[PDB]
Amino acid sequence: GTITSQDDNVVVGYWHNWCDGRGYQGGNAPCVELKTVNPQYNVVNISFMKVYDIAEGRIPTFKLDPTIALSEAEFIAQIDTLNSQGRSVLIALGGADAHIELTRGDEDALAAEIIRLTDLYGFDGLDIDLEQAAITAKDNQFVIPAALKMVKEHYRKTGDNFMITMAPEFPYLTANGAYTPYLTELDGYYDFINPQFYNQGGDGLWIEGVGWIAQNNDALKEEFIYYIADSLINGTRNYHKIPHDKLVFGLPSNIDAAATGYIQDPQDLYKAFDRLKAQGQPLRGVMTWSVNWDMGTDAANNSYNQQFIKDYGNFIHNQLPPV
Ligand SMILES: [Ca+2]
Ligand code: NA
Repeated sequence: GTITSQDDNVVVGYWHNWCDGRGYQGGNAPCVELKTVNPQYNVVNISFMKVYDIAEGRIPTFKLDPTIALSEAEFIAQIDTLNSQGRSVLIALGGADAHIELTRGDEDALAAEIIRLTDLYGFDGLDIDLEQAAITAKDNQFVIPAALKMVKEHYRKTGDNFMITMAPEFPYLTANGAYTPYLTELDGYYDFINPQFYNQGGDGLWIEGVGWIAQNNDALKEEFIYYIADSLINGTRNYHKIPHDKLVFGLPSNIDAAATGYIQDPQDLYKAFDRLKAQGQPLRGVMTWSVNWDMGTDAANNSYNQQFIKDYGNFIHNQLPPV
């Protein structure tokens, strides 16, 4: 269809193209139809575009998992509903064991497949979410940016903003870290970055007056959020700069969705976000792995009962728009 783009604040949630994933604390994440996803997720990321079978070759694609029991046509129409509600639906390129190892030249074909998928299913953009091994694999750092420049240009002809987002793990965002080529090559092209502030154990940063602030330290959660974001939006403390109106804070829905990084007390985030707002640099929103985890069960089959979006949806949607 057309591109449904986002000009305001966002709550981003990832969508599993599989059923009954097992959690880090023994819980379960079911497959769900798009239509069931909470409306306050105004960007939903279909996970994942990848290589399904090497017989098909090196270029990744998307195949709707049949175990979900949703026809390709129904799926397409659910996308159309989300668009009529003004919500976006992106394709997330990558994930674990995606086998994305592209060679120079591949960008033509990759641009072409992204466009095809976009016209077929009515996606509005694409999220780069490479696994660790894919970040610096073969020519990925050249090919993927180059393809997406061509996709962005294609949709400009007809006045559309094909969204481009990224979900780097945060330690790769140091100055001249492994993700810097993706950022630099696509500066001017990307809508916003939603880094993963989870699954990195005791990585973090040092702050004079406070000390060592780790991503897995609940006692210091308020400071972690504030200082890491402050560092990114200002380009200080040896972090590569991401403007504040283009930074989205990525988090786990609950303790089953990631091993570390879950926020026990939402007030830590609320406060940090107000320090950032009051210094004249409000963030663009939050992100979560994942909607399926927000709608899932712990290891005794109690429902997580949409706790993440309960904690953050109104907070974020009732903030003033970005400039
Ligand atoms: Ca922390
Ligand atoms: Na669309």
